[PDB]
Amino acid sequence: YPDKTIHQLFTEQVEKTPEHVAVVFEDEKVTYRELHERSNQLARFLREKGVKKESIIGIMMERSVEMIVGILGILKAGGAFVPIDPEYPKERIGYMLDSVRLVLTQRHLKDKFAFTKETIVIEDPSISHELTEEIDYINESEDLFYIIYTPKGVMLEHKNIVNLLHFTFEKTNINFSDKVLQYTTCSFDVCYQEIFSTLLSGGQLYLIRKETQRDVEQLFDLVKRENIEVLSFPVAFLKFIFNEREFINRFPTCVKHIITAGEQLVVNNEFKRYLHEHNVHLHNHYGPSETHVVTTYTINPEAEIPELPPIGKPISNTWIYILDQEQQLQPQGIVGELYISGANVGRGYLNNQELTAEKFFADPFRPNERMYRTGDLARWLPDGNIEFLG
Repeated sequence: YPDKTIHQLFTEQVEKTPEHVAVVFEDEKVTYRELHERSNQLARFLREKGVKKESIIGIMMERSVEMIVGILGILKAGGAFVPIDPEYPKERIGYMLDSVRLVLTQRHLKDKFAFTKETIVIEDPSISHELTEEIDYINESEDLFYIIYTPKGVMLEHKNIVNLLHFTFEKTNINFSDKVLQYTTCSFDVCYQEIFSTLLSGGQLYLIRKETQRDVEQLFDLVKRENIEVLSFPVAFLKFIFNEREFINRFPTCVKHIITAGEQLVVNNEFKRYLHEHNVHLHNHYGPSETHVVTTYTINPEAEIPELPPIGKPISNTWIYILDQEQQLQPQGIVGELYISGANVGRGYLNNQELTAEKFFADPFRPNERMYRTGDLARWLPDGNIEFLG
């Protein structure tokens, strides 16, 4: 996998497809050059305001093209971002401003919260006066990418997310270069899997308003008009869809790939019928915020479809151990605790490494590697797939 940062790889994609549409938001359609230049201006502004290597920058925006520019600008300037839901209670916000240099937000959210930290608005007209030319990137692969809160601030490096994305490009044929729906809320780690696997493969990232994301009828229809062929929904969403006859009827049928994560996936007969009927590839993904997605399982729609599909096998440069309470390996079929090692393992919990010492270990079998203890229970299947239980 490339020893590159997310913004470095994004820049190389702008070189390949500068005039291709990168982001679609209702009326607004933004090209890769537009997205690159606008985030370049913000990155210059952010560095002018003190953003340096590995600076922790809070970002709180609604679903918008401005959010995409903000994330890219924060990474280009050299820092890591902390996603904050604008719908969260303003005491819950204060938790996330822990050790944050400044807050990048929008006009109305600068009003709503009156932060206890330095605040930059994306609509600031000073930003648009900065140079749209490229900049010198200052980050290495192991630099922090974001800090996501679950409340503990989970730290993930550029290396971890790049490895998952590189496996997605090299070892799967999900057409991320086509139109992809950005469904997941910005406070979840899957949201950035949707955003950057599309942006780093030349595809069209389709953003939606908060109300469209909550309107199932409006959502399925937008996929139909725009022919969005890659969909990403939580497991609970798919269970909700295929328990209602009304929604099964309206579910888009010419989608090429559906990616899902969350609790154990349950595929009832109508869901099984849907996948077989329309040749839709359902991908089961697993991973905690500390390591992101590390195992995948793609349901073959032409074979028999398991009603409880496994979470699959480790992605490249990732090793999975099912250990006992003494961290000894369990034989196939014996329930144990999931441990994750390899390139995806993050840096730990922000400003709390007593908890990090409890959850992050050295790999006893691969001494160079970092190991993370998930607390989830699983079984090795005889075919090498992992059965996720809890």
